[PDB]
Amino acid sequence: SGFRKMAFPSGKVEGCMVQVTCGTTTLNGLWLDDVVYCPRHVICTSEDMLNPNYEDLLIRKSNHNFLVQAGNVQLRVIGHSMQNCVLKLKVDTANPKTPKYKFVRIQPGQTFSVLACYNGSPSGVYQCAMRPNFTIKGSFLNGSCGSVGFNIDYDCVSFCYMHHMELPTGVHAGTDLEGNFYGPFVDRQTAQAAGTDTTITVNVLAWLYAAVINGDRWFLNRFTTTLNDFNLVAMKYNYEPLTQDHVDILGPLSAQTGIAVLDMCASLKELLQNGMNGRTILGSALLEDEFTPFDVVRQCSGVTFQ
Amino acid sequence: SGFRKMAFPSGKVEGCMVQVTCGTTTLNGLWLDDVVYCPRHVICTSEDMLNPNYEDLLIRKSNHNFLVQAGNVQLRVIGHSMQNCVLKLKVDTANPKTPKYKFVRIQPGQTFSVLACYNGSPSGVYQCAMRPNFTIKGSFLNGSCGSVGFNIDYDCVSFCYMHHMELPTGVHAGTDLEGNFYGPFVDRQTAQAAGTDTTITVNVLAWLYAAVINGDRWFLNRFTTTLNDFNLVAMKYNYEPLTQDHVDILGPLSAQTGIAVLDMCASLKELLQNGMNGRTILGSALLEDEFTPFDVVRQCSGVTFQ
Ligand SMILES: *CC(=O)N1N=C(c2ccccc2)C[C@H]1c1ccc(OC)c(OC)c1
Ligand SMILES: *CC(=O)N1N=C(c2ccccc2)C[C@H]1c1ccc(OC)c(OC)c1
Repeated sequence: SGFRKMAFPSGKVEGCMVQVTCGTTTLNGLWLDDVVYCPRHVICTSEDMLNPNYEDLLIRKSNHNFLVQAGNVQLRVIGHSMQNCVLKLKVDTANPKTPKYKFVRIQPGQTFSVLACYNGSPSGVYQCAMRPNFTIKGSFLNGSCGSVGFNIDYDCVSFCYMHHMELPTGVHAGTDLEGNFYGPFVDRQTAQAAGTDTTITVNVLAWLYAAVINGDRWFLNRFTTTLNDFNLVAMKYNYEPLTQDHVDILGPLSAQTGIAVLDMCASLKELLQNGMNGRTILGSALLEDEFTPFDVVRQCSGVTFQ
Repeated sequence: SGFRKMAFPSGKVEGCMVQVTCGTTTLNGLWLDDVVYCPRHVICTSEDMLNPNYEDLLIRKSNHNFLVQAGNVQLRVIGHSMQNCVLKLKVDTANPKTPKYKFVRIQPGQTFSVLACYNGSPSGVYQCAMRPNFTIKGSFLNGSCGSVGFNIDYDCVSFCYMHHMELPTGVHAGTDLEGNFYGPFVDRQTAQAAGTDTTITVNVLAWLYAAVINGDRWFLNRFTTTLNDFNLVAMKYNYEPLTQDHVDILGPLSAQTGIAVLDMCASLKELLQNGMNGRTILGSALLEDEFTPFDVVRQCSGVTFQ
């Protein structure tokens, strides 16, 4: 028993992190097969970040201007190209520690583990959710760009995030591994607004099911509700509306606990209107939305990986 | 910026986890050099767990009764012994992935990362604190025994915890790597009481300093207090008393933020008596005590490892 915000084991990703230097800036890169992936703003000076013309800046660079280092081993760049907002550096050596992997573009509300790195070396690992407004609330300092987010399925590492920037509001933005930003952001040092952030309702419900599984049941009430009635209350409190796909995904948790999805919504509705009254759920005084239904099943069933 | 409950990268530990079978029970083991470490109750049946005579049970076992497996590689046990509550299995092969390591017995209030494992395979990693009553509030299912807790310093893995049991209250107990339990517990399936759990005050203060560093300043007040005056309030709310050693440890955080330790205590005193009034600190509606002063410095300065 117990419930924790646990990350994936990071071993398979630690072997893929390298340091990338171009001119004076040094960032992290991801080394898979004989290609290194890194944010394209590694080719910028501090002055270029206000209004960078990436095509014109990349022209002035040659293969021997990039220094890629894996610990003490040095890689030789034999070809470079720009794909959207990432740089792809072809190197002469294929990474012997390359795991089974794929590139995935996740949806808002999905969760992943971030391996925070500095100078190509791992600092720590934590779990987080892609917000509905396509930001993440991470923990990143100067030099962490190029750190990656990932999931593990079976023996396969699915890379889904590369860190590119901190917004003036202190939240974080980045791209998939094909270099397409999540959200309406651009890799430029300019004030950029993120939209309204909402709470991920299907995740909150998954967490209430986790709480029931672990013995927190005080919030279960006698009422029930309808989907339309619940969504009316949810939108007043800036919660994402629940759809039928969300009800389908919660099916297994409903089966295991014997609590129908709509009955759980009625409990949540009462928590939204009445608060928690100084009580806690799974050791928290706020409603938690960084666990997907799959995260709950995985943690409460003991799923392992390669 | 940002602040997260981040764990250490687990790669160096993933390469040390093995599966240990003796009779019908299968647990996790830790393979360093040519020795495997695992909980001694691997030699018990379900009936033996009520009142096990470990010496008499270990007599009936021979080297060829232990099956140790590292993925698909099979280790041959050539010698076994019992050190307190752990079994030490000598094997014919030395682990080629053995990192620089040491065994450490931590103190209550210190934090570490747990690599939760099942059948010798990693499931996830999370950070937690040793409670003042020598339990941990982890996330463990049947079969997780033998999972280890660890810290990383420089290039050295310090192992400090091996998981042995879940108490009837749903909290967890275990040993150091020499097999001495933390706390007054015994490896027997009997009702065992843990003492009163208190809040780790020096950790709460470290977290308030983290909050100031990241922009949460609303809780700073005009008052100050004395050490004796604060400890009187703290003990009424089941907080550990603050000593001079704790003030010394918080020194660097005081220097960085310009807020004296005693001034921060006065802010905390007001939070204890008046609550938080529906406000949050670093995204939490409760006072958090699972970050040590060192954890804050490490996260807010970007410390990396091998
Ligand atoms: C994340 C990261 O390392 N960096 N992000 C940068 C950026 C700035 C504005 C807009 C988009 C992206 C630049 C880069 C960076 C690296 C290192 C330092 O200090 C050593 C930086 O200081 C601000 C920035
Ligand atoms: C942690 C763990 O795996 N186990 N802890 C056990 C224990 C029980 C009572 C007192 C102290 C320690 C036994 C062991 C265990 C392994 C596997 C299963 O199911 C497959 C168990 O089921 C209860 C227990």
